[PDB]
Amino acid sequence: SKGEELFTGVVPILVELDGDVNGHKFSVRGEGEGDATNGKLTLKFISTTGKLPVPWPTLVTTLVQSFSRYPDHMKRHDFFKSAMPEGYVQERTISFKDDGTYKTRAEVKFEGDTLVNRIELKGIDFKEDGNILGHKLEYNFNDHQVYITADKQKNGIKANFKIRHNVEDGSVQLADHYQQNTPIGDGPVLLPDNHYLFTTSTLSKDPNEKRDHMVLLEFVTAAGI
Repeated sequence: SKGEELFTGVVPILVELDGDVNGHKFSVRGEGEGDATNGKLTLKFISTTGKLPVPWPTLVTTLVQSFSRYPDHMKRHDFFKSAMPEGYVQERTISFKDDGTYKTRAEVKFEGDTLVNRIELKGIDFKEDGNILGHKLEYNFNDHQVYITADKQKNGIKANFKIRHNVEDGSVQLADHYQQNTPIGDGPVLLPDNHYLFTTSTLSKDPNEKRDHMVLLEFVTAAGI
């Protein structure tokens, strides 16, 4: 496709998240860049509202699969780039086992030269001293592969996958993800055969940054079944 051409080199990224979890209002702003040729993303995220009311790792999947590296032989299966520049809506439900649920809706699209991911998140039925609102989760991330399938009736894709978060306990906190993506424009998009995205994420901190923040480096590739 022709949306593929927009990801040729290094593309600046802006992420904006407005969140509300059990009534805690918070906002995240992220800036960085993506290099889809090599499936590399680098971003620094800031909590602009003060200390984050949920653990950073629970937000990683919400905070741009258009930067996945699709091998040459799977280009026909890259829905995410094919929807650009007009973009796509990405919606999820994230169910934290024995705790609350995030519902998210995001628009991913070009604004000028910048790939923007603008997100709204609402969390309900969290335990005020559970693993999430009680900040019991380690600052790290366990990636898991994502099985992408076509949803031809919505002209888009869907996926469902589980993420495991480490608890400072040593226990594990499951986050069950359900995902739907739908194009924003009317043009044609690529509906893919079933395939996976594999991700390697690294969370770090900036020693000079005093705001609550997350530095994130990710490498992502597509792989056929």
